[PDB]
Amino acid sequence: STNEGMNVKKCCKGFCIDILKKLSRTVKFTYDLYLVTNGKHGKKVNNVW
Amino acid sequence: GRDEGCKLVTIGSGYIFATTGYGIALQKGSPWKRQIDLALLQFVGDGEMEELETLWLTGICHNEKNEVMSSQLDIDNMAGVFYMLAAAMALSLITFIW
Amino acid sequence: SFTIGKAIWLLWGLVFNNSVPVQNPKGTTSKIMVSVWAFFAVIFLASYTANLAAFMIQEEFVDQVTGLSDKKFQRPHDYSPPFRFGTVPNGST
Amino acid sequence: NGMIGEVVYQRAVMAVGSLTINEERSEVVDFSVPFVETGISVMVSRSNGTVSPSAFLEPFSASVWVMMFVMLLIVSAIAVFVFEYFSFTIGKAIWLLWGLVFNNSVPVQNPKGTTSKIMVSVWAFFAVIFLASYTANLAAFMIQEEFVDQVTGLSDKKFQRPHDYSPPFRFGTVPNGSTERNIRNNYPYMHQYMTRFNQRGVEDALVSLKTGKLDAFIYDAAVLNYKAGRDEGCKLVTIGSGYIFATTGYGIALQKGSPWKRQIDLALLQFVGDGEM
Amino acid sequence: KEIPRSTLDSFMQPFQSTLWLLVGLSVHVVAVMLYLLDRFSPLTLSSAMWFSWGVLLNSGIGEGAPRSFSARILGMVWAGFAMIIVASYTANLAAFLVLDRPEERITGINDPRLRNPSDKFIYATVKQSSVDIYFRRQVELSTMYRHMEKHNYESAAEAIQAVRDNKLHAFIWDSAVLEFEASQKCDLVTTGELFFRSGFGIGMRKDSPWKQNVSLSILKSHENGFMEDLDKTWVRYQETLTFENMAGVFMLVAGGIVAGIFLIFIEIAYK
Ligand SMILES: *[C@@H]1O[C@H](CO)[C@@H](O)[C@H](O)[C@H]1NC(C)=O
Ligand SMILES: *[C@@H]1O[C@H](CO)[C@@H](O)[C@H](O)[C@H]1NC(C)=O
Ligand SMILES: *[C@@H]1O[C@H](CO)[C@@H](O)[C@H](O)[C@H]1NC(C)=O
Repeated sequence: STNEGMNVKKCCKGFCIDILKKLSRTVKFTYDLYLVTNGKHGKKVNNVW
Repeated sequence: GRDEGCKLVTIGSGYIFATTGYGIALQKGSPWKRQIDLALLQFVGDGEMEELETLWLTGICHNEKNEVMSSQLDIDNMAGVFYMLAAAMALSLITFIW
Repeated sequence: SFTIGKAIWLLWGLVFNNSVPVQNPKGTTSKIMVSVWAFFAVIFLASYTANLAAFMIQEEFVDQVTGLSDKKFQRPHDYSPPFRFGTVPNGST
Repeated sequence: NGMIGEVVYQRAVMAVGSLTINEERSEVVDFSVPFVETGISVMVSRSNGTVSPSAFLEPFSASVWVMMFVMLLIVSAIAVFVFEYFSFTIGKAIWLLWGLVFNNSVPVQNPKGTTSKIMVSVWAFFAVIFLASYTANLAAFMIQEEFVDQVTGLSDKKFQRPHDYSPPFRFGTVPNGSTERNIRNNYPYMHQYMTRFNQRGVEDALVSLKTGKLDAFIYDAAVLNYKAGRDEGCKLVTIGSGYIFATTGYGIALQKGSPWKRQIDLALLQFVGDGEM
Repeated sequence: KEIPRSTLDSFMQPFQSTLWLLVGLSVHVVAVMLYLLDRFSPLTLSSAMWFSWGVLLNSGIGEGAPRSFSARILGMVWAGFAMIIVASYTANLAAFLVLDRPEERITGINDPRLRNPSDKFIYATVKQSSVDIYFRRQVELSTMYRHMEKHNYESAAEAIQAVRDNKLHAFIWDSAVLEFEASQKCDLVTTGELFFRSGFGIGMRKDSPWKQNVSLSILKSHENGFMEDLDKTWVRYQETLTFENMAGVFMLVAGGIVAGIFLIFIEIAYK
């Protein structure tokens, strides 16, 4: 019923995590990693992604 | 590859499908396109991507194992021998009428 | 004394040697030809059993559906079990 | 002489390459920690051979044959019971029942009372599945394949004298090598029968093994493992895995009292302690 | 990797129930139609049944031959039928008991089901071992560290009894000790891939007069075969049968013998 929540810190490993870490080794950018809370990958629901 | 028992197997190797890939989506107008593309080609160009694929892809269930799946039974073989048997019944009828 | 046309039944019952009591061949040449035929049948049996064993060893695997354009992908009433397949919701697929 | 002469007379600091470990080197110099498990081994002719089907005890094990004799006695007793009703199947019932296992006996008289026919049917189905199991055991005999070593190890009775056994053979090592001192400190007669059977080059010794100019050869284990891992012809699966052999390692020789020794030992244990070795 | 194979050989009853009923109904229909063909000729029923069982049976029996002007064609078809059945059955039973060998093992440390573990593959080690330090140093082994730290044991014999009771599914340990346990307990088999080839020596103090001569004495023990003698004392010193398969076959054979004897009592009581 409400839209208030918390930002839980969670660990991330895997293939794309290694891709991101090696790109940070090469391109030298600091990642700002978080998860999606809107939902799934993406779909244009009535001209709204 | 992590299928316990090697039961669930895909159809071949993806022949009759969309045949696409994965990439990194950026905003329309980002200046980081070319450097990230050259870095991805560098990761392809040295096998470091292949090292990560070796690390992060299981490969135990190989393609078309010759395991215990032969259940000591065929149905079609004695079915065709029964078709030959029905032909033998027909030839017996032909030799019996004359 | 009756192995004129009955020799075919004798021969293709002794291709397999399935205990077919036929006759006593008093002719020596007939016994020699039966011996050669029996040795031929033994090596043919060994070759056929080896062929069956190697065909078990050469183990291929057919598939139920080998295409996205399959006729099974038109209607599951086309065959007697109606098979089932879905996708993920709200997905690109 | 060689690297030992260079280190002892101090025209060099250390030797990096492949180097055995024995008493006289530890007398004159100091080894490092060993980094690789490298003993010695023997490369022999080791031809194809056969699969050796000497004896089989899997289907019957000299005790199903008891069941054969028991059911022969049972069939003979019921043949006497058939003869009570009604014809030489009293003592001939054994030859009748066990001659039809291999389905080529002379056709003996059989009664019309169906009793002998039923028990011949049961015994015959048992013989059919027994021959099926026998052919299956012969088919599963193909699964294992190993030609055994003619020489078990360095303590072989062949190594006492090649004239003691019917084929004479031959074996060598390297001239002016450490294996000479490794053998002569333990087996002088080995060297006395080996001295006529010397050679020059390790690959030359391999060619002499392939072309039949040499029967056996004694060298380091991992070097012959590498030679088996590069062999053309693939007729070389060596004697065991270093069971009855010197079983040493490779080290780095330093001066007696060099300050580098502890650091080199820690560096080698770091190189093993991360999988980089 | 110790699970018995072919405990009953799947002859008729562990196999699916077609072939006995199929061959029985087949020989029944064949015997009926050949006896009816013998009636319409262009102990006769007993002779036809005996001929059917003998052609289906392939051993050798002193039987006669009925009037078979067209029945010998059906008999030779039945003969080829019977031999292709028994040949197919012998061939696929043999070829099934050849290829009855899965991969039940792990094949070394490079197992992604152990890199990405689960609640099934329970692998652990001795609590506070140097194996734990060796896996704690390396950068990509912390997941196996997290898996093993839940179920580490105090001594190795505890793990031996646990995997003997199948409470463990894998156990990282030194090679020759597990080879010795394989020699002791035959229900314990190691894996093939050898990783981290290490050395076992003597724990020593700092700079001491026993630093040099003890190493010299170990080298003296290696130059002779005294270590080989110690291997002979402890390392080398190790420790279709048709009796689980064809035992019930023989029991059904003896039951058929008794039932056939009783049926022959009934037959002599009638005839
Ligand atoms: C999928 O899309 C619909 C569109 O209304 C949305 O309501 C739903 O929450 C989404 N989630 C599912 C079921 O995948
Ligand atoms: C070993 O070295 C000596 C040095 O004089 C040499 O003459 C000889 O040919 C070499 N071969 C042997 C005996 O190993
Ligand atoms: C070690 O061995 C040497 C002989 O090689 C001997 O003189 C010495 O007493 C031994 N121990 C010491 C005190 O170094």
